[PDB]
Amino acid sequence: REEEEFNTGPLSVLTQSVKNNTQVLINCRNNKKLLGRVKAFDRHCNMVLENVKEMWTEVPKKPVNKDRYISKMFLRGDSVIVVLRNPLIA
Amino acid sequence: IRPNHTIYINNMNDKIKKEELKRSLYALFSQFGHVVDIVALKTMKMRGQAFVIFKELGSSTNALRQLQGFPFYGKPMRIQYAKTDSDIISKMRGPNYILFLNNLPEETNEMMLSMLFNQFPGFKEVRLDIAFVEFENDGQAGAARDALQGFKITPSHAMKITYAKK
Amino acid sequence: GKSSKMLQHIDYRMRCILQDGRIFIGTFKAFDKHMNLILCDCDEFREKRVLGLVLLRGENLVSMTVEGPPP
Amino acid sequence: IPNTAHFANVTQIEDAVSLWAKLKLQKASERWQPDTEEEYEDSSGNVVNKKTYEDLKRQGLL
Amino acid sequence: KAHPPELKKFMDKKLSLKLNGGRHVQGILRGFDPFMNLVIDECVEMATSGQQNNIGMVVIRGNSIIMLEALERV
Amino acid sequence: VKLTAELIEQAAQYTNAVRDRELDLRGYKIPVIENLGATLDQFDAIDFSDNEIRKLDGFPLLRRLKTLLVNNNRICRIGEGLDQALPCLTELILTNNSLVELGDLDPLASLKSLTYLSILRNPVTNKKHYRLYVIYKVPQVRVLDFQKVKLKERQEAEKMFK
Amino acid sequence: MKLVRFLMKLSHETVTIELKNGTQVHGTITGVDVSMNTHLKAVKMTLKNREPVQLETLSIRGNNIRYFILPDSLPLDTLLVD
Amino acid sequence: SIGVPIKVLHEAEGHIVTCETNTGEVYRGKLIEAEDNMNCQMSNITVTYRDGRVAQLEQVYIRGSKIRFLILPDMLKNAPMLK
Amino acid sequence: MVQPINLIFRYLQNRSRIQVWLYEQVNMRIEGCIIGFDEYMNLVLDDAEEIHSKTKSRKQLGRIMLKGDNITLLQSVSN
RNA sequence: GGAUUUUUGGAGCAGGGAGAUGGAAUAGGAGCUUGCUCCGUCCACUCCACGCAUCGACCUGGUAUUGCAGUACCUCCAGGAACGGUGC
Repeated sequence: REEEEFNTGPLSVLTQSVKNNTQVLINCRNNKKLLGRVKAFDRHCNMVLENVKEMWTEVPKKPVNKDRYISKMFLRGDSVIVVLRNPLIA
Repeated sequence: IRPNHTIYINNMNDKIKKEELKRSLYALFSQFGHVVDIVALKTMKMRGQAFVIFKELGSSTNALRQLQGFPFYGKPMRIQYAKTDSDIISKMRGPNYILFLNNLPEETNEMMLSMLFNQFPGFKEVRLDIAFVEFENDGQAGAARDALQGFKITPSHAMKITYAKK
Repeated sequence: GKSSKMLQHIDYRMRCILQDGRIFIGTFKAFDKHMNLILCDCDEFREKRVLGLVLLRGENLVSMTVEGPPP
Repeated sequence: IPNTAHFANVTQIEDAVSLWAKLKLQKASERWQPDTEEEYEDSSGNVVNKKTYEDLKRQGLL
Repeated sequence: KAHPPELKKFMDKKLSLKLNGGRHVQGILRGFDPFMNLVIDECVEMATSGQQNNIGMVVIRGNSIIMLEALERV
Repeated sequence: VKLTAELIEQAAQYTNAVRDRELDLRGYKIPVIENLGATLDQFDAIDFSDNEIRKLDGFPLLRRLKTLLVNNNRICRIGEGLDQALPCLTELILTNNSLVELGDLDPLASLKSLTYLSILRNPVTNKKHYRLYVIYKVPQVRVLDFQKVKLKERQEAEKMFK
Repeated sequence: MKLVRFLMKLSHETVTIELKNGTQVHGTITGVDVSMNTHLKAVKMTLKNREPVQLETLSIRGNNIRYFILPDSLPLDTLLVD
Repeated sequence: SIGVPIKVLHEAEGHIVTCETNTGEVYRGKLIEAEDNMNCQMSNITVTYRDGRVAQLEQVYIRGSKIRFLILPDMLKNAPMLK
Repeated sequence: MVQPINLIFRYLQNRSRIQVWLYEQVNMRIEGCIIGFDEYMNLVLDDAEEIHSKTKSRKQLGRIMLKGDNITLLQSVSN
């Protein structure tokens, strides 16, 4: 019931990220896009990823864009707004 | 009016704020003792009046005697004793050794004499228009004899306390 | 397991930060499953505001830390 | 509360304190306390006032 | 669990409800709901300029309900 | 009976009438106010009434200290580093002290946040033009000896000794 | 499957937590509950356009935490086995 | 099933308290009805908001969804709230 | 006592045009004919139109599946 | 045990326009220092649309109340508006 819904619904789009070890992008509510490989997921979209690259844009408070890299991180499913899977690892 | 731990001051300036007047009353009452509570309202019934309830009745009596008619924010406030007991005090509550008393009221019971002698610390026993009060300490008996010499209790008559002889 | 994270700070003065930027420093007496904090004789800093016994909801809580010794 | 034969087979706290209050009242009642129990007639009037306790007599004779 | 709100005393009474975004409506309640949904028959909403616009029978959800003040003595 | 950490840790601390955290340190007869680092600036008011403190100095950095009760003491001198140790000191009750000269009020001008000051029952208040000198030296104080400072008193303080 | 059992087994590790308001708190994770109640000891918190402050203890809720940051030497492959 | 702050709020019904909402509205008065979901229904209530628009109403009802905090008197903080 | 679910069922049976206001958004609302509903207040509007009160414009979209978490107020219109 | 009152968030972002107005001590680029010119970041004043209206706290003057209570807040008039939030 739960496994078939996870392997046949939208969560299968997450399950293709951890099985085939592909890179996907996650756009959050803080105007930040983190591209990385999804290592661990759950039913509440708790994404524990490794080797992530997060890019955004900031103002001095003209503005300018910036980016950074993290070895391993974990983000909750509440702040995850958009999740895009694209063949970028090849 | 019987002395109590709460002293009420009236005829004050009602143009100041409530919190500033309460802080000024607390700073004025802190010099005489620890202020437990300060009741101050600004309504039409309680305008220009406040009260301070302290832990000890002697500090409240000294604050009422020393600050009697003191100028407070341009207006001389009049301090007096409270008519009823405070709610915080009711919640928290629930030379020689022998002193000779003369011209005592016959209608006063032993509980009123115990409440009058409770300004001094714990005594041995009390004897009952003449009365004999014996204290366990010599300095406490001397302070009770110096304090009750002309006290304001039952103002139709005057109570006199003197040291007993041998 | 032990669930002694909230019981160790019982009857102690703690300062909780709100979501809008307010700070309530009060004596934490009890809690619940919804993180409802009861701060007896609490002060509001952002200026000092006399509040007293303030029962703040758990939805507006962000972080909490120890302020000082228990009275 | 002292350990005596009265407080035997009593295992609860409030029962012990209540029985201690009872025993205290009983014993304190049944003693002879001369301070409050005595009839002195001071020589102030010397023919009246026999209601003087043992303390008021010292205050009058001081 | 799932206790309904105490809205039996405010039945068929003209009350003013406040909704999120600074919205104000006034009308008579015609029922209750466990999800705090209120049906206001012949409701009138206050605009930004101050004019009242009659919207008729409307349904207000509990997710945006701020405060309901009863204008009649119950 | 000097002020130590064990005396401050065993002292009572509660809420005052103004809903502020006050520690009751009365009845200790401390000759010098020191070892106040054990409180860790967790008290909004300090009740040091009925003591034997001679100089109001030696206090550490306490940003939460807003009220200081020094009534019924023998304070005759004020420390010059009072602003560096108490930037938020607004209430100072120095009634019935040993201040005789107005020159002891000169380190009290560094407290910019001080608004309520009490200098009653002191020989320095009996001197000529003491209130005008206290208004001229400390313009940030709004209430002096339970009296609101008016514009005429400020003009009289700014006119003389200018 | 459940991320709460993986987050509860990450005790005695120096991690960081970034909230939704931009405040980042870095400290040693000492207590994790089922509701993600992060109780840390000797933490350092830096808010948005503010100075970092060090605290002996801190208690952050699960709903207020936006992102987490783990060290690179964390055994994520061994801790994932239930 | 009932929390201790919920029981303290239910036991404080009938006293002069206040409830500050998430938007800043402070409904003050006698708590007539206090449910388990922080539903505060008061009679002869007074609105003192963070906007400052102080008014008096016959009856008010504030739900627990937008309720930020509640200011209660200290008459029930001694017993039986001592645990 | 009139239930809101019964009123929504009567509005779906009558097939009248209703306007739905969004939560924390007073500039733009939706308007359409509700065909069906569910337990999560999910509305299915046929030939729906988004009306912007600031720009005084109306953009039609057609079949729209509006969630119940965003709709704050719903009123009945004669158009 | 992610679908309206608590914990998988409805949050993010920007402060109206103009003027040969004024400043970046040590911190912009280009015309490849210094002087000058141009352009995507603030504060102070002035003008239009003191951004607008509201109530609360607050300051000056005049004025009323002398009253024994456990408190959102407490007299009224006029001027000024340093502060808070609400809707456009």
